[PDB]
Amino acid sequence: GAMETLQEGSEVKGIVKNLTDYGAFVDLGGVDGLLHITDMAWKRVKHPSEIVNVGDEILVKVLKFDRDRTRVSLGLKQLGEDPWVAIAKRYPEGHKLSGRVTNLTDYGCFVEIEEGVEGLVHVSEMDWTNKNIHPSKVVNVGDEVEVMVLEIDEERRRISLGLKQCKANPWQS
Repeated sequence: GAMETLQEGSEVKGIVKNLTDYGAFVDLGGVDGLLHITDMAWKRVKHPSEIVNVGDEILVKVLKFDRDRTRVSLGLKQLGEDPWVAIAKRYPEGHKLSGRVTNLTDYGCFVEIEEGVEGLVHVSEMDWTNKNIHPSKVVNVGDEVEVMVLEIDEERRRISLGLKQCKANPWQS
């Protein structure tokens, strides 16, 4: 059960016998496969020990291969379906969703939609008064709020939301 008959996209279990700061190494039973840290999950994994430890037998998917057959690339997120690929069918543009500001910038506010999904609201569509108003005047990190889908880039892995879509119209009293 190794490079012997394995081919990209195949699913095989291996033993994580080594953990580096850029990835890890799995034993396919006579050959080591490099699992890049960024392939341990859909999120931003910082260390492989977070997801898997030495001497553990997990089910990885072959992503790539070395020059001819020798070494291989493994993954630990392709074993499931990424939430962003279906994000378009879950909640496309126009859908109302409740997020929470996790980060604040000078050009907008970042809002986490869910575990692994984080969108961004531009200063232009977060208030009605200005276009470049500081997002701190509108919201703060930790404030749970509602937003509407404006643009999702599943490829660039970045999401766009609108806050004003959940705000009150000034021409009403």
